[PDB]
Amino acid sequence: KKVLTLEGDLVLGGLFPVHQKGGPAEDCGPVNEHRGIQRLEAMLFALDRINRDPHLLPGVRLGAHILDSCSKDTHALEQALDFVRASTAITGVIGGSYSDVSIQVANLLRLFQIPQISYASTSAKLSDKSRYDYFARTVPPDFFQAKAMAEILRFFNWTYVSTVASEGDYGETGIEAFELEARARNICVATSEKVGRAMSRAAFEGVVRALLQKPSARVAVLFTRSEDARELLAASQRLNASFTWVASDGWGALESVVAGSEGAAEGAITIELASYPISDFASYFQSLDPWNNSRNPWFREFWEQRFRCSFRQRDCAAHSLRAVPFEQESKIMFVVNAVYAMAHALHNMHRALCPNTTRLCDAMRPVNGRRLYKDFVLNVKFDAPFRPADTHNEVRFDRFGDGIGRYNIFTYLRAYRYQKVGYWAEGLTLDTSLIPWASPSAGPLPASRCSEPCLQ
Amino acid sequence: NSIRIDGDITLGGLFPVHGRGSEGKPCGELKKEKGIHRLEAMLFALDRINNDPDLLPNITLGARILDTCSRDTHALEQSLTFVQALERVVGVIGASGSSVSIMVANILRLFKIPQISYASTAPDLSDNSRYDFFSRVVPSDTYQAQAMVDIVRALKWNYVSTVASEGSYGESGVEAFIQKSREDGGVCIAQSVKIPREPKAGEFDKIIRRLLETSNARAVIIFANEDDIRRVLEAARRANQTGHFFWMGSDSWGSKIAPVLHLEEVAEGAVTILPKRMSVRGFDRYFSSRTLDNNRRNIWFAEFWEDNFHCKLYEQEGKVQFVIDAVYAMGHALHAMHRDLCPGRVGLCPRMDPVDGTQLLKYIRNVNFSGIAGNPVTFNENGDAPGRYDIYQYQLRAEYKVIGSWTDHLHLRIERMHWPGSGQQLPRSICSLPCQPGERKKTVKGMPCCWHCEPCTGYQY
Repeated sequence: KKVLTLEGDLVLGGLFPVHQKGGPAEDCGPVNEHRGIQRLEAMLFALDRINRDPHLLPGVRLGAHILDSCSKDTHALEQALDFVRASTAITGVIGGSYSDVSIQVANLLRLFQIPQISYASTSAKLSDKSRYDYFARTVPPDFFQAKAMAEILRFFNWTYVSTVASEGDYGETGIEAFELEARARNICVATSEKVGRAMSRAAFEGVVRALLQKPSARVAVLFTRSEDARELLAASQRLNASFTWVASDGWGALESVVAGSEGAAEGAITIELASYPISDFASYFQSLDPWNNSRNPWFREFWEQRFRCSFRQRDCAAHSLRAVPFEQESKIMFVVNAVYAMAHALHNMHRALCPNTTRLCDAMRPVNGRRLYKDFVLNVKFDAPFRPADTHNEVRFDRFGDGIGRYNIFTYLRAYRYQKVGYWAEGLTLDTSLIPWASPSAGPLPASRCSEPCLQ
Repeated sequence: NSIRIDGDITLGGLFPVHGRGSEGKPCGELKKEKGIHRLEAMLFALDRINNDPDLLPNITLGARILDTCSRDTHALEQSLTFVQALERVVGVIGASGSSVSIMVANILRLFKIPQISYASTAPDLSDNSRYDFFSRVVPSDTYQAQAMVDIVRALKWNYVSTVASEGSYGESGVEAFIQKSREDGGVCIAQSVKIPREPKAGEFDKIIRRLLETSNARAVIIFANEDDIRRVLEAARRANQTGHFFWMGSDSWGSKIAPVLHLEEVAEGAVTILPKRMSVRGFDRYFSSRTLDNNRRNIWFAEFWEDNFHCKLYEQEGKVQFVIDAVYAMGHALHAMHRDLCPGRVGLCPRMDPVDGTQLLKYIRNVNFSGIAGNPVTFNENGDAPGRYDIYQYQLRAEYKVIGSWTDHLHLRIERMHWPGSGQQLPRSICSLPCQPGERKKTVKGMPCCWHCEPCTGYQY
C-alpha cells in the first residue's frame, strides 16, 4: 500500500522485505524486525550520510523510492512495476533481498536497463550475465557457501547428511551445488526434501519425519528454505526430534528463527557473511524517534509490533530503542556498501560527462542504464564506509557483478546466544576449543555416517 | 518483426518459429515443423473464425505474432510489445516453451492479459497463486510422468536412467517422475543427468558416456527439447550404441520429424507419449494448396521456402491442433462475453473496447466448444486440459504408429508390433536377474528395486 518516497534529484529505488510473507490470503504479514526495518533504516542512514558528505555528490541530493516486497515474488513484481512506470525516472533499484524476488525484479528491469545492486541476493543463478546483463551484487554467490558447508561437513567427518531445500532458486541451486561438492568430497546425501513456497504447517512435521526415516543421518544440512529467519521458523520443530543442523545464509546471527523453538538446540552450525557492525548506525537507529521519524511509513507499525502498544493509543513513546538492547543485523553492511557503491558510480559519471558544474546539465538526467552499469557501477573501487580503523576492506565488484567470498561460521550456544566459531576464506579455520563439541562432554563428537568403522 | 495482422480486436501469439542461438547469438535457425506449422495454424484458425459469421459476428481478430526464438529473455523482450501500452491486446497464445510460458505469465499477470497456451506442459504453472491468468489446452506433465511410470510398470522394466534438459520442463518433469517412481511406482532411478541450457564441447558425448556407465540401465527416459533429442541421439550414433538403449520420449519428442529425420537407426523403437491428437484435414489442405512464396502476408514465410528447399529467394506437427484449439477457445470466450455484455449488437460493441483480463478469464475457464475434431475442450479450476494421452512407437518398415492409449487406464497393445527393434518380446532393462536356486538373503541394498544374490551354498539351504 504505502511507498516511501524522499525528495527528487536522481532518486535511487529500493526493495526491502519490510513485511513478512503473509498466509494464504492476498495480504502481507507482520513487520520483519531484523531482516526488514533495520536494512531500510540502514539504507536511509547511508543516504543521509551521502547527502551530508561534502565530497560524494556535493551538488546532488540523493532521494529514495523504497518499496515493500513482502517476501513474495509476485507482489514484488506488482510493486516494482512502479519503477518502470516512469517510462519520476528511477536511476536504479537497490536490493531485492530474497533471491527469487531479486531474480523476478531483475528480469522485469532488464527490459528498461535499470541497474540493480542487490544486498542479499545470493543464489548462483544471478551470476549468469547473459540473462541478467544489468545486475550487480555486493555478496558472494551461494556456490561458495556450498564450499564452506562441504568443508565443515568434512571437518567433523559427517559423511552422511540430509539436505532440505525450498522451491525457487536458492534451495534448488544450493542443494545442487552441495550435492556436487559432496560427491567431490566423498560425502553422501542421504535424502533431499523440498518445501513449497507456502506449504502447510503439518507437512513440515512430515518433512521432519522423512528426515528421521534415515536414522544414520543425524546431521541435516539446511538450505535457508526461502529464509530460515521465517520459513525455518516453521521447520525448526521440537517434536522430540533433535539434529545437528548445518545452515546456509538464511540462518545466522538472528534470534527470529530460534525464539521459542529449542529443537534447533545449542550447537546448530550456521554460516553468515563475514561483516562488522558499523558504529554510527547503532546510534542513528537507537536515537530514532517514532514521531520525529515521519519519513518511514512502516516504522510506526514496527513500533506497534515490537511494543504491543498501538500508536493510536497511549502506553507508547515511554520506551525507546536506547533502553532496550540493540544488535546490528549482519547484512547491514552489505546494504550500506551497496548504496554507497551506486552513489560512487553516479559521482564517477558526474566526474566524466558533468565536470563543469555542480549538478546535472539536463542531458544526463534520462540516465542511460547500459553505459552506467557497464562503465561505472561495475568499475567502482573504493574502501568500505565506516570501517574499523584496522581493516582495509573495499567493495569492488567481480568481472560478472559479484563480490568476494568470505564467511563466518557460528554455532547456537547456551549461556542463549550465537557465537562465532571460525571463518572460511579460501580455506576453513575452526577454533573448536570455543564450542562445547570439542573436548567432548556430551558423549563423543556428533557422528553422521552410513555405516560404522570396522576392525582389521 | 511482428506479423501485425490488423483487426478490430487484436490477439497475440508466442510461437517459437526460430531456434535457440549459440555463443551469444540473439537467435538461431528456423525450426520449420515445430514453429511455422503452428504459426500458420493460428493464421488459419483466425482467418476461418473471421470468415465464419456464426462466431464473433462482424468482429475481426487481429494478430501481433512475434517470435520467441525459443529463448526466455528474448521472449520477454519481444512480449514487452504486447503491454507497451501501460491497440490493446486481448489475449496471448502462450509459447510452447514451458519456461517461456512461465515468465510470460509472470509478466502478463501484472497487466491482466489472459493466456491460453498450447503445449507448455510444465506442472509448475498449475499454481494459480502465481499463474492465475495462465491456462492450458493440453494436459499437464504430472499426468505424463504418471503415465510414463505406468508404461514402465506395464513393460515390466526396472532400473531406468533419465535425462532432463535444464529448465522448467526437464527438471520439473523428471522430479515428478522420480517422485511417482518412489510412490509405489515399482521402479527405481538408475542415474539422472541434467543437460545444461548451453551444451559445450560435445557435452552430449559425455552424457552418452555417463549413461553407458550404468550399462544395465538400458531404458533411458528422456525429458528434453527436440534439439537436445537430436544431439543426444546423434551422440548415441557416434558411440555405435545403435540398438543398445531403448528411448522413452516425453511429449517434447512426440511424433516430431526433426528428432528422427536421417536418424532412424537409433530412434527405432523409441516409445513416446503424446496428448491425443487428430490430423486436422482443413489445415492440411490449406497449407498444402497454399501457393506459398507467392502470397507473402506473413514475414518468416521466405525463410521457410529457402530452408525447406535449400535455394535462394510432409506431415503436420503434433501441437497444431492444440494451437487451433487455443485460438478457437479465445474466440468462443470472447463471443460469450459479447453475448453477455452487449447482446444483439453485431460488431464491436463499446463494451468490447476496454476488454479486461479479469472478466475474460472466467469465460476462458468455463468455455466449452467441442473442438475442431470433436475432442471436448474444457478447463478445470486451475485451467488445465483433461489428462488423456496417445502412446506411440517409432517403428521402421518418419514411421510413427499408435501402440496404445493412456487415460487412467494404461490401455497398451503389446501385440500391436511393440518390439523395440531388437530381439523378441519387449527386451527388458533390469538391475539384477532372478536366482531360482535360492539366495542367502537375495540381499537388497537401500534402493529396493535391485538385489545382490548370495547363494544358499552349504548347509544353509
